[PDB]
Amino acid sequence: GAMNSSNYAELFNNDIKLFVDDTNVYRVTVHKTFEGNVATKAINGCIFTLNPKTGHLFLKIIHTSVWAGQKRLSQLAKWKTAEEVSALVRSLPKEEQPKQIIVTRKAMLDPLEVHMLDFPNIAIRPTELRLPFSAAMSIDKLSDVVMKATEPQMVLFNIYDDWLDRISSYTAFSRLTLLLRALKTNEESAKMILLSDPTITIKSYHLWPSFTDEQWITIESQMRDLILTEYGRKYNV
Amino acid sequence: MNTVPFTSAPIEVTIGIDQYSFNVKENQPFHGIKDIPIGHVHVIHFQHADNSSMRYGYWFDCRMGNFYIQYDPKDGLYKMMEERDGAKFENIVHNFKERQMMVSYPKIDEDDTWYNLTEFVQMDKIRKIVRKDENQFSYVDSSMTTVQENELSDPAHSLNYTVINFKSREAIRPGHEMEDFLDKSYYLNTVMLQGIFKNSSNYFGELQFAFLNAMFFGNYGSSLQWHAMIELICSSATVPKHMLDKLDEILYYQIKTLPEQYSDILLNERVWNICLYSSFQKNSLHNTEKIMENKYPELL
Ligand SMILES: O=C(O)[C@H]1CS[C@H](c2cccnc2)N1
Repeated sequence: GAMNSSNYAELFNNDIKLFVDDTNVYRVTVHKTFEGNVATKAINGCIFTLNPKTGHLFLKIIHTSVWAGQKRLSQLAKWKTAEEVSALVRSLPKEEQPKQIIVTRKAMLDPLEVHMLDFPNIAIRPTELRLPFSAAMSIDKLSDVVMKATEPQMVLFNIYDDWLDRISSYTAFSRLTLLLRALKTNEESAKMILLSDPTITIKSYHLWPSFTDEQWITIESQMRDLILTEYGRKYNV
Repeated sequence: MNTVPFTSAPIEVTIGIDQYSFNVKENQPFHGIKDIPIGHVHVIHFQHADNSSMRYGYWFDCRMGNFYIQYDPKDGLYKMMEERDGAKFENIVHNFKERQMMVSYPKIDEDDTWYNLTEFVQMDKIRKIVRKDENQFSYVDSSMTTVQENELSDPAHSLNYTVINFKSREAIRPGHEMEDFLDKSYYLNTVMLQGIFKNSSNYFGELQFAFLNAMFFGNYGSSLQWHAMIELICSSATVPKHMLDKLDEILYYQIKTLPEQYSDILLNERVWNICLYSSFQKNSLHNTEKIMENKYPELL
């Protein structure tokens, strides 16, 4: 596929593509029953469908009712993801339909290919990058809307806020994946980095704080430090 | 009994007739094959000694005409032709000197293998897969692609097998994507059996033809077809009971006949492991599983 070795800039060209991450579709807590057994309880999840050029996030909330009465939920979850992604593509005008859909896990390929048979010219392929999209639910405003849903719901966000007014999609995506990787690696410290200045807030319609350009440079440095520090702690380097 | 006369054997060749094969040396006195049983189909196949590239051959039914082989020095192959003059053919074939220069079809009476391998194969259906209506016999070779392969380059020289594609609209009902992908019963029963093949005999006939083309010619598209048609049955939760029982017998005789040294190239490990050990019908293939395990354990 490649999508690396100086050929990953194409990600941000004018062919419409979507990343699909299913890691948060089927989510459960694990507890102990009365007799002593251990039981899962499902909690609401989401499909993370992202246009990396525009920052447009199609967050399909997966309400726990989806699972009721169903067997083999981890399998069903991939097929539920594919049904919803297919439904999304069909809902879009032709000029907004993706030319490529990049799934973050290879297990999504067959379910998506099968649901997308009506769109033979849409390429479906596995990502070559390790992407931290599983940490999407560490973004408070995303987690809040997922956990409050009482029914299936689609919520639209721009995961880049207003950054494209000032930086390129390539740069925005790098910032996004750095933030998410930090949230994945040390969520509580990454959140404190983002909240260190009480005078810098998150606009009602944004997900991230309103940092100036120089403040983003500092924040990014702190996130890189957080990630490297955790690497050292984990591998005793 | 019927006879397949050869005008001569100008080039050294390995000749197969049904499941048997023998060598002929260059310019050897050879005039063909005698003592062939009727009733079935047959296949005569060739692989030249000085160039084992291109195996090739002809499927034919002795009931449809008097057929003979003549080497064509322009095209460089043994060609099947039909003799319209039954009197000259009867005269060539009853000729005592002529049968001294032929080999006998060496059928052992106990052996029912060829019927077991070709039971459902019929010339009329072969001539729909191999399209050449001017001849009553059908040419196949090692290089010929299938129409399905071509859709992923000479349409006249293709194997027009029934397209089987698990990830296609034909196989998958809208609204039943997961169901139909995980359980191919719709695709097998409604699309293929009811819709295309009309009955399990025609289905098995193409399955058997594909296997034999894969084994006799090393034809890769035929191997793909054979495996696909097996996998479609095994991956269906709902299959008539006679079909599974009969499938076990069909596959058993195919695996039994397969050259032991041809296992790395004629058997797809993924498909066989799925059918025998993971599929809905894993337990419906008792005899096939037993011969596979005791003959090709390396593959499983
Ligand atoms: O004309 C024919 O029908 C064919 C059939 S077989 C044959 C033939 C010719 C010369 C030597 N042996 C056999 N001639």
